[PDB]
Amino acid sequence: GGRDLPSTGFAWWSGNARLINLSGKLLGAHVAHAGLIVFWAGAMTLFEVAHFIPEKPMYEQGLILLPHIATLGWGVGPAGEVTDIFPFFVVGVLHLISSAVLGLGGIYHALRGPEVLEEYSSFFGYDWKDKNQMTNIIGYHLILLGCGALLLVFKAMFFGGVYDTWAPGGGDVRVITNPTLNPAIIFGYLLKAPFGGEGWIISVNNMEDIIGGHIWIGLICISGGIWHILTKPFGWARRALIWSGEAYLSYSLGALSLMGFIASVFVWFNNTAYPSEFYGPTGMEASQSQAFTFLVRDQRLGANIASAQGPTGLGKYLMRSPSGEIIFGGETMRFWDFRGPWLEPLRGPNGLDLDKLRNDIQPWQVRRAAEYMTHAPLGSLNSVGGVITDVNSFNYVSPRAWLATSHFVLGFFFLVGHLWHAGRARAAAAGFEKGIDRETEPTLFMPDLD
Amino acid sequence: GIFRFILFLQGFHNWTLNPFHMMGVAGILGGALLCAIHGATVENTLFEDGEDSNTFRAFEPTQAEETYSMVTANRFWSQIFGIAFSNKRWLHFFMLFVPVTGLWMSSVGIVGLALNLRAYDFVSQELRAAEDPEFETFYTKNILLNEGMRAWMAPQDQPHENFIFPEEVLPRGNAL
Amino acid sequence: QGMFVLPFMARLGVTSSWNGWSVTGETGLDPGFWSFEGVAAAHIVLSGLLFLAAVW
Amino acid sequence: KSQLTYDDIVNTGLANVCPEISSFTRGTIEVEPNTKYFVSDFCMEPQEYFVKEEPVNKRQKAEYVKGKVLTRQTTSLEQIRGSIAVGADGTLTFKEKDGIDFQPITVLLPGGEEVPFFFTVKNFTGTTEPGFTSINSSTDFVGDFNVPSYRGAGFLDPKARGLYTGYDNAVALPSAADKFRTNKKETPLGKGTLSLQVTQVDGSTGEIAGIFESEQPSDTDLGAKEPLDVKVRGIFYGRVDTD
Amino acid sequence: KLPEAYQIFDPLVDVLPVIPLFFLALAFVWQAAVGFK
Amino acid sequence: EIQRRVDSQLAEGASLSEAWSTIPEKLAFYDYVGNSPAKGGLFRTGAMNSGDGIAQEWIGHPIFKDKEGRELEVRRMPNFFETFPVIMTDADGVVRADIPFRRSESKFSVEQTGVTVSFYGGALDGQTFSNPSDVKKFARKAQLGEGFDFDTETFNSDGVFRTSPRGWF
Amino acid sequence: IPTTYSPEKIAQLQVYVNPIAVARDGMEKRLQGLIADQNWVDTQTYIHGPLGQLRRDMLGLASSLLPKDQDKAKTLAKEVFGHLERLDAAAKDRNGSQAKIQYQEALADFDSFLNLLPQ
Amino acid sequence: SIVFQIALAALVLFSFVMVVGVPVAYASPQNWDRSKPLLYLGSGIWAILVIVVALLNFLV
Amino acid sequence: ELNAVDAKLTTDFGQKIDLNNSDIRDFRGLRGFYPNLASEIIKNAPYDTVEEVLDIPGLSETQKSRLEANLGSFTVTEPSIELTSGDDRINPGVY
Ligand code: CLA
Ligand code: CLA
Ligand code: CLA
Ligand code: CLA
Ligand code: CLA
Ligand code: CLA
Ligand SMILES: CC1=C(/C=C/C(C)=C/C=C/C(C)=C/C=C/C=C(C)/C=C/C=C(C)/C=C/C2=C(C)CCCC2(C)C)C(C)(C)CCC1
Ligand SMILES: [Ca+2]
Ligand SMILES: [Ca+2]
Repeated sequence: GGRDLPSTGFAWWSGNARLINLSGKLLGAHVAHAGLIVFWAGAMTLFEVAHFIPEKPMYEQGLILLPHIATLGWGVGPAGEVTDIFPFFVVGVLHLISSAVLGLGGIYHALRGPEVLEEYSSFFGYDWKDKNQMTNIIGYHLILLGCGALLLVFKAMFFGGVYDTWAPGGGDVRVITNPTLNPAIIFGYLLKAPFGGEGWIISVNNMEDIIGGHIWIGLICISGGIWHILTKPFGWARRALIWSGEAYLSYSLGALSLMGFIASVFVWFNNTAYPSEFYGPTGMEASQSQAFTFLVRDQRLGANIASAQGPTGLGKYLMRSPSGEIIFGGETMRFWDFRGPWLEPLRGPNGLDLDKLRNDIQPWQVRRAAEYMTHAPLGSLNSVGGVITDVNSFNYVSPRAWLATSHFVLGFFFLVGHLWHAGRARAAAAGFEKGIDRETEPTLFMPDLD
Repeated sequence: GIFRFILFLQGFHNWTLNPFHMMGVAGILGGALLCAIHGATVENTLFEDGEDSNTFRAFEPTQAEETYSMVTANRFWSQIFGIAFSNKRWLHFFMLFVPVTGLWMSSVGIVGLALNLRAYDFVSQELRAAEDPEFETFYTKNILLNEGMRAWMAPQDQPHENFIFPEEVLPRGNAL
Repeated sequence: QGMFVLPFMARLGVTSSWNGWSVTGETGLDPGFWSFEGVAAAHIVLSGLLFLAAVW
Repeated sequence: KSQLTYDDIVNTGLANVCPEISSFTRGTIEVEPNTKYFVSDFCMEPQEYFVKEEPVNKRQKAEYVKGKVLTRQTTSLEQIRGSIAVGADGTLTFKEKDGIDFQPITVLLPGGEEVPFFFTVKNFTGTTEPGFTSINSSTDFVGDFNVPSYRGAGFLDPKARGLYTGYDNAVALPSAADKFRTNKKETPLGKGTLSLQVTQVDGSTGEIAGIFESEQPSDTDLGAKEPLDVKVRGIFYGRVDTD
Repeated sequence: KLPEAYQIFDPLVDVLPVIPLFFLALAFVWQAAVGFK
Repeated sequence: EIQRRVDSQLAEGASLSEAWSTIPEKLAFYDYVGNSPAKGGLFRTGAMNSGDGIAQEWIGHPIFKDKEGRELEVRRMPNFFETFPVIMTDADGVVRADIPFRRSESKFSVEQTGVTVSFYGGALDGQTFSNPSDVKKFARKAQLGEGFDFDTETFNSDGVFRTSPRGWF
Repeated sequence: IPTTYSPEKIAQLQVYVNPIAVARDGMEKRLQGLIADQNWVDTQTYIHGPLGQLRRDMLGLASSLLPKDQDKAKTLAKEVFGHLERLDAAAKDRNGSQAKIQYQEALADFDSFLNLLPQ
Repeated sequence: SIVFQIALAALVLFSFVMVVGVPVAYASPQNWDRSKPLLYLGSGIWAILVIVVALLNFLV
Repeated sequence: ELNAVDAKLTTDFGQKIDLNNSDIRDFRGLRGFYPNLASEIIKNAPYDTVEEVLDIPGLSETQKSRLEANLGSFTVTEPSIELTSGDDRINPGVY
């Protein structure tokens, strides 16, 4: 294929578009880029390990990868205390070396390997219009994805377990012996409203549900992989979809935008797959923690926190949710759907329980609430912690803030890319992506509007 | 420094409430809108004048013919938005007119503020709130915000005045 | 109170509001949609539809 | 709320419902002549709200009007602790001690007036007639309770006027600042009357349920206007510790 | 931090993660060498 | 200028009341912030009498004393401020009294510091006020400069200042 | 590797021995009756509340113990936690019999764990 | 213990020489006769160095 | 017209620590008071005279001595519910 504008029709700034029909070069680009991803995983892990002070919390040190490893149950014990630093190092080293291998392969295919693969092999050669081959590649990758989900399941069940922040006796790494395979729970998660108090799938709150849903995901992905290997797209799919490389790219871009938004919300709200031990409190958690901290302090001072009415007439410390549940008062009324391992022991069937509040509060809960209140996910861009009017002496931005902001931004720009490529794929399939033909300008053959 | 000037004008002059500033905002946002929409409309109604996917080199500065279809653009915007430009000359004069008039109107408002001739208050709502302690609007809330800004900002912003506002005279809500 | 059209609604049986009051001096009555407000809104919508038919 | 969990209870409105005892219940709770018994989890669930409208004519019957609650299922007192003492003659004295013993409630009346009031049972001491050697279906605790100001003295009105905080004048009108009567905020301690008709006693477990009717003033908005008369009818439940 | 045996390459791991930014820049270097064909 | 005239009167041997009574009401009226052209609003229309009202008479010059005899000066409202906190300073520029916004940690209020005001010249000549409500009212007046009795009924004046013909021109 | 109790090492154990003894006392007193009263909400609240540091404290007993007793104490604490988890499971499903079984299991393993306690 | 340090420094040096040489060798079709065996040898030696580093990790 | 709190600031309440109306932060100046003795005092209000603060039931000998030592700082005024309702003596919304 050509490597300039005259021979390709694409400028340098759209040079990767020149690869659309060079399957070998495209494969090289993909493999090298995968090498970039794995390289970042390894290098960032080693950086985080090197810059890790293991007696300080992870979320106080700007770490986003080490929490992922800790959640999987590696190198941590009860309450998230880092037992062994070596497994983090091993994850990083393995990713770095494998990235070397992937980069070598991507360079080979991009620079010297065969330009196209179709006259080399039918198995690896593909045509974008070859619907059966495209569904074959879908099938292979679906099988792989289901296998990866089952790898998560195997780690949680047979290889030491995963970190369970809801464990009795304290959050700890525990082995999940009874995943919920019950499809009612698993698929009723997908039907929950994406609004406050329901939290469509962000509300999954126990590792049994997570592991069981991953068993279901693995089975679904593998069976769909086989289904796509053994069939071709049906008539309705053929009549509804654009069948081109750019169209498939646009479809994947839409999917990725959806996943990016979901991940940003997930890290912002969920404290089960993102234990606060490693990611710090959620904003909801920190607000509730402040309310709890001052309930505890004022109660020790002698305030009768059940009957103390605030300035507006609502309870200063306790109040009712619009459905009647007893909740913390103040602005944190909006966060009454929050559930956390440190707060549920004080919750009764009706909400917060006066008897537990008056005699069941443990010193570790007070310490945890103070920590979470002071590590609220508020911070400046230059990493000054606290409310924006605070002064420069607290260097902290929550990992939840970093992850949520970054992935909302990436989700948005991938929605933009999906719009761009979907529109372009449609126009190119219909053949007017290069502009209006003067001879057959469609609007010239149309009746005037009025 | 400019940010300080901006917040100063909000707190002391209630500059957002000023109709001349609102016409300025309308002009600037409309100018940005016109820029974006015109650029996109032209780029997406281009004539097929070359063979490259790169449409940028299918234009020649000395060419006599339009490079994009005004008719198609007009039909598109008539059906999408209800109305559309049909005169190119009026379109470009409008692109000049909108932001320039916005700037001129905002300048008139600033001239007013030079003499403290502000659009600070709505007297009817002030009187009602003074006699009715349950009347609350976003306007009155903004008035409260301005009071807070002035009291907390003046001692540092105007050091030559030697403003000494003891902690107890500072307005503030509960718990904050 | 200088009420001109209200008596004409009340004459034919529309005597209650959405605010719970009724011109018979009663309160808490439920008129349904055919309150004073409902009748007025129906007339406004009718006016719009008639305008459109006139244009056509 | 029966005997569920919070997962079963959340977002249902059951959290705002006082428990009920049973149907086949006509027991009585024996009491000693001069000992006092703790009340464990006292609940009051209002169901009807009436505001005494004020005629402009004069001298004419005011006729309580039925209101509707604009605030949601946030209207119930619960987890209240108290005590019942048996007088020398046989009097039964119910004394509220603490708990979630207040809820702000806003009711809408026909005409568009919204009436916030501080529904409460605070410091309620109520008594029966003498000669009660038992708590039964005839036990009527009629008494008084305190009604604090709806808005506390830390509240600020839309012009940042308040009692122990805020301005004391209309600052937006510099030449007429001290002219407005609402420049002075007030928090009078209003008074209420309550009756607690016990209708159902399960002496085995000590739970008592019944009906209540309460009379109390509404919000004055820190003395901005005269309080209306609000009447609340509802039901109640509590456990009486026999031992 | 890094296990003790590895802390002589601590100032190397400090700069490793930023390399893919250099790859993105290198794309432009390569296109500039070929005259942005 | 007013202070200079009063000081000359005193330097002869006039008492406070006589010296301040030598001040013409016209000069005192010039010394009043409601007559500054930088106090109006773009849509506060009409005559300045439509604002504070028609001025009737000068109330005389207030002199604020706290419980300890310190003479206090009320800080005047600048042209910039639509509203301004009430602050009283003594001779060496130390805040000695104010009107607190929050009272639970109040230290310098008119109530705690025992500030009293006596008037010289004008309508209130020779009278002294110790009720903190009156003292606070007169301190708020003193923020605006010389105090004046106003007829607010004739124009149904609204209470917010207007600009002068100087400002409108 | 002293492999012998001494006056000063006992004081360093004591800082964790106190909360664990309090937890065992509570497990004998309150949690048993909570299970007996068929009170699942309070069973779960107790095991997640006052017990919400039991793992940390008993791994403090184990990790800071004798070279013979370190691994044994660790394993015993782990078995206690497993019984605690199965207790939580039997409470969430209102399994009174299984919960009583697990409570006896946790008590027996806790007593075995405190058995290898000097003094 | 110094042997591990030496091996890891050698591995970093060989990673640098591979990172330089590999793209040049893959993008010089004229000198592919003598750079393909050099690529094979270099990949083998790089893998050997990685294996040695891994073993000396547990040996040190 | 002063509302009611400013009228209290006219009294001895605005000059020293009122045992019936002062917030618990107001006791921090007295060494050894906040928070325990201060909370005990606020719990056992009202007091008709300053002297009955020494008659707090269950008081302690060191607390007795501290109260006697700081008797001078104390006053007793009528307990105004403006300052008292809602547990504002414990938390008046000031941090
Ligand atoms: C997997 C995702 C994906 C893939 C494979 C492609 C692939 C392609 N895109 Mg595309 N795109 C995407 C996502 C993707 N896109 C998203 C998310 C957007 C929204 C922004 C777009 C918007 C877009 C446009 C407008 C165009 C393409 C085009 C193309 C084609 C050529 C592009 C090229 O040569 O690169 C060249 C690379 C550059 C010129 C460098 C760009 C650098 C960016 C702008 C900034 C990088 C910021 C990054 C975060 C790092 C910050 C650095 C900081 C430290 C300073 C190509 C097939 C072109 C096309 O349509 O072909 C027919 C084209 O016109 N895309
Ligand atoms: C992930 C990023 C990425 C990847 C994988 C690719 C990949 C590719 N691009 Mg491309 N491109 C990119 C970003 C990327 N691009 C950006 C951001 C721009 C805008 C500036 C472009 C603009 C562009 C244009 C205009 C063209 C391409 C083309 C190509 C293809 C041919 C490569 C070539 O011959 O050049 C040769 C370059 C060299 C020989 C220099 C050395 C390159 C090597 C790989 C450097 C590796 C260094 C590494 C550290 C060494 C480690 C080795 C090992 C030990 C691990 C190829 C598959 C061409 C094409 O489409 O072919 C038909 C083409 O004409 N691109
Ligand atoms: C998805 C990634 C991918 C894909 C689709 C391909 C595809 C292809 N490669 Mg390539 N390659 C890759 C990555 C990839 N490669 C990487 C990372 C490297 C660096 C090591 C290479 C280095 C390479 C060289 C040097 C050559 C190719 C060649 C080829 C072509 C012939 C394949 C063949 O029949 O040989 C046989 C395939 C097998 C015997 C199957 C072995 C499968 C692997 C090696 C075992 C591991 C399987 C693993 C468990 C599955 C999951 C992987 C795991 C990481 C998750 C073919 C189109 C050849 C070519 O182009 O012909 C002229 C060629 O000479 N590749
Ligand atoms: C990445 C994975 C992947 C990809 C790319 C595909 C791609 C495809 N599949 Mg599929 N499939 C998969 C995984 C995948 N599959 C798995 C894991 C299974 C096993 C369950 C299946 C089982 C399956 C079947 C039975 C069929 C396909 C078919 C198809 C083809 C057309 C279907 C279509 O238009 O999609 C889009 C879907 C629609 C247009 C229907 C509308 C669905 C609703 C109305 C949209 C609402 C979504 C909502 C907004 C999102 C909320 C999330 C949640 C709450 C629901 C297409 C090429 C069809 C085919 O042609 O087979 C050869 C077909 O019959 N697949
Ligand atoms: C279904 C349609 C409908 C309905 C249910 C109503 C209902 C109502 N209208 Mg309304 N209106 C309508 C359509 C409708 N309107 C239309 C299309 C117009 C525009 C012309 C109006 C304009 C209108 C006005 C201006 C007013 C109303 C008013 C009212 C309210 C009282 C009406 C009244 O007093 O009757 C009076 C009707 C008559 C007395 C009819 C007289 C017809 C004469 C006597 C017959 C003519 C001779 C005959 C044909 C020959 C002999 C035949 C015989 C032998 C059979 C009432 C709620 C009043 C109101 O309350 O305001 C909110 C009001 O003032 N309407
Ligand atoms: C520069 C000339 C000038 C000046 C300085 C004044 C000044 C004054 N006049 Mg006056 N007057 C004038 C000309 C002037 N007048 C003219 C030409 C007439 C004949 C109509 C009058 C008739 C008049 C009357 C009847 C009265 C006055 C009064 C007054 C006094 C009150 C001022 C006031 O509130 O106005 C208010 C000013 C505003 C509210 C500003 C209005 C700004 C408008 C809305 C701008 C329009 C925006 C525009 C549409 C934007 C264009 C859009 C863009 C696309 C181009 C004041 C001293 C009053 C008085 O007190 O008399 C004793 C009074 O009763 N005047
Ligand atoms: C002056 C005078 C007179 C006269 C009067 C008249 C004649 C008038 C009138 C009047 C009128 C005659 C009025 C009216 C009106 C109206 C209205 C007010 C309307 C409306 C409407 C609407 C709003 C609609 C809308 C719509 C549309 C448009 C379409 C679609 C549908 C809708 C609904 C949306 C007389 C003689 C008596 C005498 C005295 C004086
Ligand atoms: Ca380093
Ligand atoms: Ca205080």
